[PDB]
Amino acid sequence: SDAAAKQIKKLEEDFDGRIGVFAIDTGSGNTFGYRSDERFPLCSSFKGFLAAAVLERVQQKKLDINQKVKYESRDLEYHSPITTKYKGSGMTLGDMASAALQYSDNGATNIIMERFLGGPEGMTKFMRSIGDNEFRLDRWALELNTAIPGDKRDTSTPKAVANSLNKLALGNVLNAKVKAIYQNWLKGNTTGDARIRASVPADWVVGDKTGSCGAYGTANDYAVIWPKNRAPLIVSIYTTRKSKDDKHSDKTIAEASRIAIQAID
Ligand SMILES: *C(=O)[C@@H]([C@@H]1NC(C(=O)[O-])=C(SC2Cn3cnc[n+]3C2)[C@@H]1C)[C@@H](C)O
Ligand SMILES: [Cl-]
Repeated sequence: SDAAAKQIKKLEEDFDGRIGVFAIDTGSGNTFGYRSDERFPLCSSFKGFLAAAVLERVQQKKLDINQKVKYESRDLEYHSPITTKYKGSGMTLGDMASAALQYSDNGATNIIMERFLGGPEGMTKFMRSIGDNEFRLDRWALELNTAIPGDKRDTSTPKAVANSLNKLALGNVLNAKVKAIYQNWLKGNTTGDARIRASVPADWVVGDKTGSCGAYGTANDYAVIWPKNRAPLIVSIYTTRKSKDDKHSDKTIAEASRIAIQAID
């Protein structure tokens, strides 16, 4: 079968947009990229890094994983499936951060950015602190999802996402028990079954976080993959289209992931 360079180019032509890819075989250090340094909108995918930042703070004894977070007076954001359920009782910080990741919960994300992580600019400073110079969060969860062509707000690159996921999930930034907790959160993500997970054999373990801006066909997924009997892989796939009414494509993301996994092997 064809080199990845040919398959990814034809896929991108079919998709009528742009596809950005970076994948890492962590057992060799081999990498595959296409548009890997190009900015793409994060959409909700930054929430998986917000969850990791909460766990970094817990490891440092800067937050309590079990502190109760109450929000009985909040007007909860659209797409807050878990915080909606707990509005009367509150949630622990850890459970709220888990929901920000696994359900893309907007209320969980914005409450944690308002109270603990210093807003979009605080989230951005956390990413700088771990050596990610590309990520930028300019707006709040939900608010950020405009995906306008040419707009640099709320972007990163496929490579910086992959490198940051590697750092956060595989033992660089998260050093204590919180590393396994973060891996568990990623593994239980609920929104990615049609994306990178669809490209991976079922007897490999995967954790991921998605994003779907809902405009300009813009959507993404990143994943840590634990194959049987080999070191982890990291896969980061980001997409855009040029007309506001274009829809995103799960099958394009899964395909780009298949191509990337073949390339790094
Ligand atoms: C984040 O990108 C988005 C929210 N997060 C997710 C998600 O990652 O599943 C949903 S996107 C929704 C529309 N769509 C297309 N394919 C899958 N999905 C799920 C919500 C809305 C922003 C708006 O917070
Ligand atoms: Cl969002």
